[PDB]
Amino acid sequence: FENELGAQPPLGFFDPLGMLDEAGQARFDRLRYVELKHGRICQLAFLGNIITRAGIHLPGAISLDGTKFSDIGNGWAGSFEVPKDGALQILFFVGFLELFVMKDVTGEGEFVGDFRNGALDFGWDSFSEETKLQKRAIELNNGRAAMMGILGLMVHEQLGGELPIVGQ
Amino acid sequence: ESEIGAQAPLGFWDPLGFLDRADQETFDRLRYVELKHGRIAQLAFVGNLITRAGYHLPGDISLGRAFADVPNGIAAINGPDAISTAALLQTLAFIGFLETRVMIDATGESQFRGDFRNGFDFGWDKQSPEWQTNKRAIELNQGRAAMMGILGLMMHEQVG
Amino acid sequence: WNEAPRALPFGSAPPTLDGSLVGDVGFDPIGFSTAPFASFNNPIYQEGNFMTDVQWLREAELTHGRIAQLAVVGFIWPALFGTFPGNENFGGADAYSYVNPLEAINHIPSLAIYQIVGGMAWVEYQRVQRIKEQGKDRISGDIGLAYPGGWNPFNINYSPEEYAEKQLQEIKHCRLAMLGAFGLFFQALNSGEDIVSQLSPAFAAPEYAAKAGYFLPQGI
Amino acid sequence: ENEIGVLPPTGFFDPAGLSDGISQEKFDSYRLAELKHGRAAMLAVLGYVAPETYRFGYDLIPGELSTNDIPNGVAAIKAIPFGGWAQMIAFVGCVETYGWFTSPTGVLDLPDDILAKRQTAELQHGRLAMLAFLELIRHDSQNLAQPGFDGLDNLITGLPFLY
Ligand code: CLA
Ligand code: CLA
Ligand code: CLA
Ligand code: CLA
Repeated sequence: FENELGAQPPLGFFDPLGMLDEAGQARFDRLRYVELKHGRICQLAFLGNIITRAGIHLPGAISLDGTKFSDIGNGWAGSFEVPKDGALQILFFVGFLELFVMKDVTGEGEFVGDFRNGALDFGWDSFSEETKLQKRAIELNNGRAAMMGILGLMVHEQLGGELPIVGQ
Repeated sequence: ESEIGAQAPLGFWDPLGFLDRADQETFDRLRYVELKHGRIAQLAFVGNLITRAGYHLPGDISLGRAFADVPNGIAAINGPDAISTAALLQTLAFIGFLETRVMIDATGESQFRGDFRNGFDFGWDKQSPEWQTNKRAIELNQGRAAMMGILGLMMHEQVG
Repeated sequence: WNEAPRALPFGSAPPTLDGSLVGDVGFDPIGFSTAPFASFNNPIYQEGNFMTDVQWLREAELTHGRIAQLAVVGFIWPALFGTFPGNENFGGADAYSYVNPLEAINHIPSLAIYQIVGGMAWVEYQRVQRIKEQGKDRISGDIGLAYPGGWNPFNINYSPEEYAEKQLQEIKHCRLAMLGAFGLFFQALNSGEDIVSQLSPAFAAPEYAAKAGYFLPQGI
Repeated sequence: ENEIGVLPPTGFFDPAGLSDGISQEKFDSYRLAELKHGRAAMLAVLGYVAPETYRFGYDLIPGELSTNDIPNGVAAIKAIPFGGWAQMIAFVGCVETYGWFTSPTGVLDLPDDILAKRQTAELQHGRLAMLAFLELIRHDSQNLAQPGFDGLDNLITGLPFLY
């Protein structure tokens, strides 16, 4: 486990709590799967939050009874004006995505998280052996960074203050 | 690991997989923590109910303040118009002294971690085959239910 | 334990000091050198491939000392040579005009603080990488400043004796500068003024003690 | 009978005969109490003086009750709410019952004679600190109950350069 990917040179293998110690293989796979899922979710959330704070909003973001897109605020407090049924619809859609589509529905398991539906490849065998490892790393690490960033944004939103760069 | 604690519709119930690796000492420690939390929870639930009813000890707690003057609930310990900090500290010290000098094992009754006979018992001797098992399934069970109940009471009194 | 070491000639020093590390005189009355200071909860520890305890303490000493060496000049310079030519077209509202060192920390843009913190973090990420990759062969300091093999814009070369002499000078200046920085900070805190405005008044005379002057007519 | 902590100023100092025969376990328990009480007294004497000049500037209750405002001495226990004392005692119990926030690198491995001398010194400094604490709280309570009594002014009658 001391040689798998994620051991970026800056720090190398880094396990301060040492939960791995003695372990089989399902534990490592589950940990990597949850880490990757959190990374993807946080990347998407951070991109959405930054693009909404940038100032540009969808002209078609309006909902029932008009509810002009410019009326909707930002942040956890700024999300308490969307219609209830719309949010329920969004949650139902995401839950459906978790129940179907967002899994390995072919049976190929070259690595954890390689769902691909075995049908929507955008060019995979083109890359070299090392390019696969590089892309998997560049992805995971940007996911970790997005996780930390979105947590900081959410915390400082409620704490009250003035973060640099971003207005707040 | 199938012992007292898995019964009543649902069997071995470990949704989060705490006991995936498991140990004898780890299981014993977790069971003791569960039992102690449950006992304290049921005692606190009974006390909160009885002080909600209206009964109060006679006399005064602090210098010029009767037992029936203090508020009922969370406000008794924290917030304005609460018991003086000195009295609460002394009661806490008494609780600690009794906990550390009364309910430890000083003889060697052993059996299960949490037995505090020290030669004093009523009927836990003559009875032996299985009444121990079903009784313990009661002691703990009730503890779980009363623990949930006291948590709910605190929730309601904080939000209500 | 050995007895009567140079410095504390009536005391004792642990057997772990020995020779080795430059700057060694034997000053260690308490201990701190006979305990596993580099092995207990170290997340970067490597069994059979790490440094010793005394070398770890030397690393800590060098870090604290270099920071203090920079800090002393940081305290003295702005008060005596004037402020930085900055604040032009920056909209700082005389941010750099302040000369009391304990007051400037409340008037600088946050970008400066974050730049400093990021630079320090980058430097010591590099230091951590070097420590991990150098194994149980630690040359102390590292970070690859001007010596052959590492970064060396000026191509500095030294004979081994000259290198040892430079190491001794560095460690002595580190210790003295730590003491000096501590003193400067607390003097300035208690006095409520920078060092120059505290020392310059006590240079010539008080105003209420000086004589009025010379008024004797000449030529009479 | 004859262990660490016997010094020439006296020779045994056991007037009441609280030991007499007892047993080894009882004497060991007594010594462990003498140490714990002494260490607590040292820390208390040290911490009774520090707030007189410095004071961390954090809020116990966010919004009110800043540490800059609460009085020093025995008047603090009335000012601090019960929850703070409960949390502090819980933290100390966490330190004591388990090994948390404790490191085995502080035990050191000094030789036998150095260890004996340092243990005796530790005991003596602790024993002095206990009586120091006694005078301190005596003066504080006497002055707080009725001002002007014991005409010496200010907390900490010694070290007058603080005020
Ligand atoms: C002077 C008083 C005193 C003393 C000396 C003790 C001594 C002891 N108690 Mg104890 N206790 C006391 C009073 C005292 N008790 C009182 C008044 C109560 C309430 C009736 C309890 C309830 C209690 C329980 C329920 C347990 C103990 C346990 C223990 C033992 C270990 C405690 C420990 O590790 O530190 C405490 C160390 C900690 C790290 C504390 C953890 C605090 C948790 C994680 C947070 C709980 C939530 C918090 C209270 C509220 C959150 C608010 C929310 C808004 C976030 C020890 C014998 C434990 C035991 O026997 O171990 C098996 C145990 O399970 N005690
Ligand atoms: C936080 C993340 C982060 C990271 C990892 C980096 C990393 C880097 N930056 Mg950078 N930067 C950051 C944030 C960050 N930056 C921010 C927020 C800004 C402002 C927008 C900048 C502005 C910036 C500029 C302008 C430059 C860099 C440069 C660099 C590179 C060399 C840094 C160097 O050697 O400085 C070494 C710095 C020092 C040795 C200064 C140390 C001074 C003392 C001794 C430290 C004392 C710290 C003190 C104890 C803290 C308490 C005091 C405090 C209360 C004020 C390196 C890749 C340089 C480069 O070449 O990159 C292209 C460059 O020119 N950065
Ligand atoms: C008997 C011990 C004792 C007790 C009961 C208190 C109690 C109190 N102190 Mg206090 N204090 C103590 C010792 C003590 N102190 C010591 C020894 C010092 C010197 C450092 C101080 C310095 C001090 C200041 C400067 C302030 C207080 C304040 C307070 C009050 C607010 C609570 C707080 O923040 O405490 C904080 C308590 C501590 C910091 C004591 C920590 C002692 C532990 C044992 C240190 C453990 C090691 C440590 C984590 C670092 C490890 C080093 C490594 C080499 C091992 C409270 C009444 C504040 C106040 O409002 O005053 C009224 C305040 O501003 N205290
Ligand atoms: C993430 C962890 C965490 C959280 C959520 C809190 C939360 C809180 N702390 Mg806190 N604290 C923590 C960690 C934490 N603390 C740690 C690590 C320390 C250092 C030891 C402290 C030291 C500390 C102090 C010194 C004070 C707080 C206070 C508070 C409360 C703020 C005021 C308030 O809400 O009044 C509402 C308060 C209440 C309703 C009363 C709460 C009673 C507590 C939670 C019971 C504790 C029981 C104990 C843990 C276990 C039993 C005793 C044990 C010996 C057996 C709040 C509940 C302040 C406070 O209590 O103000 C009243 C306060 O003065 N905290």
